[PDB]
Amino acid sequence: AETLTIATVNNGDMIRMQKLTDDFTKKNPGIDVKWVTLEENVLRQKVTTDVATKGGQYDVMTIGIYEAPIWGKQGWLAPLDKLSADKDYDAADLLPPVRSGLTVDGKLYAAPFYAESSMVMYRKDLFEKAGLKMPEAPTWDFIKEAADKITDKSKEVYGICLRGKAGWGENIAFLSAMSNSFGARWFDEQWKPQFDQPEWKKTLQFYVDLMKKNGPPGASSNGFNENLALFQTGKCGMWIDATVAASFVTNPKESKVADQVGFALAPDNGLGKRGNWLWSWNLAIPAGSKKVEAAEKFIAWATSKDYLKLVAEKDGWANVPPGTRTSLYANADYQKAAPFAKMTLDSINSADPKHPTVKPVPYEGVQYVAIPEFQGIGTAVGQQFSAALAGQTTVDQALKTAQTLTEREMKKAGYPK
Ligand SMILES: OC[C@@H](O)[C@@H](O)[C@H](O)[C@H](O)CO
Repeated sequence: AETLTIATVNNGDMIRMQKLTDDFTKKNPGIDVKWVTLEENVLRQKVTTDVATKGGQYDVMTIGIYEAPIWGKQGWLAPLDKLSADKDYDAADLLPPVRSGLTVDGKLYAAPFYAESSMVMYRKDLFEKAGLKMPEAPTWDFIKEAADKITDKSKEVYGICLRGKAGWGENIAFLSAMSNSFGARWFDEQWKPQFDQPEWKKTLQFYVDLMKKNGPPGASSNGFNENLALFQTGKCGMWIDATVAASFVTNPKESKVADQVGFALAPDNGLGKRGNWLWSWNLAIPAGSKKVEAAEKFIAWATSKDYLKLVAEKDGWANVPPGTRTSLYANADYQKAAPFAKMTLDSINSADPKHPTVKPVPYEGVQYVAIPEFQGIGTAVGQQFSAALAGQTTVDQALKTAQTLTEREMKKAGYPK
């Protein structure tokens, strides 16, 4: 009777959902589902276009915690009021930092499919061999020291892998969060960019030096999913990235290293911010959809306690989508299955998008800046920083250009207001 076209990202938990929709259609027999599966940079571009232009291409959209409140405030998204009121759905069980990030003027504009922070994943075996112990709360100087000791570029072992692929939510997510730990900020309180200041220089130079010495070849091509593969296939001593990866790297069905993974907090520099981030991937409906009832039903199915149970039954408790529900972290079976759960939740809770930086800022967001202009600005700055990583431009030149383009775009948009 109704068919939903759903735009989503090519991440593992979504690929897994695509295999489980018979459960949805069995429970909702008039409703079928088809997919448009895209890399995250491209998803963002296509969904933004669709939603802004009322393109009608996607009935359900996979969107981030960045987009949800912006688009929600603008009137571009249908409110998920039926979900918010539904007893079995139990929206109160959604983690508060996550639910609150998706809510505007008392209405929920997207439902979280999974959420995450960031942390260090490392190879226990390679640490033991190098004579190293990972502190629970490492510094960046320790990470640098460790990476230098583990690299064995002859045996295709890189001491560290980090995001290098250009994109507002790819390399820029990682670098922005890392910069906070170095005492940087994107903007001062007058919305002047800060790429010409010492803390961004320190961050970017630290990153480029680290990656040139100890990272994989062509890292400027590696996003989240390429790094996940490098880590899983045993090529990476340490990877500092999304907590969602923890289940994937410890699944022996897809990870050679599954029994050798350790976890520690995002690294810092003793400045008072660690820079662990807060992200969620969410499902949303365009305002003015003529398929709201069916779309609501799908979103409720995918983001319910029952969906977690469905995945647990099929693939094991460790492999459910993380970070969305108090009841998941309270579940003894999940805790037994997922040794990374406590640190994941602790990190989701400690992430501080309200106060991301050492110096006060006019924006919110750890790894992004919560303004509508960020997609375009972050994309352009991501291209500069990827070029610096690749040795195509100097670190200093990349920062000069980032400063100039950001000034240009912000003045064009009218800041400060
Ligand atoms: O969930 C893993 C990634 O899709 C996610 O970390 C995104 O890169 C996001 O942009 C991080 O803020």
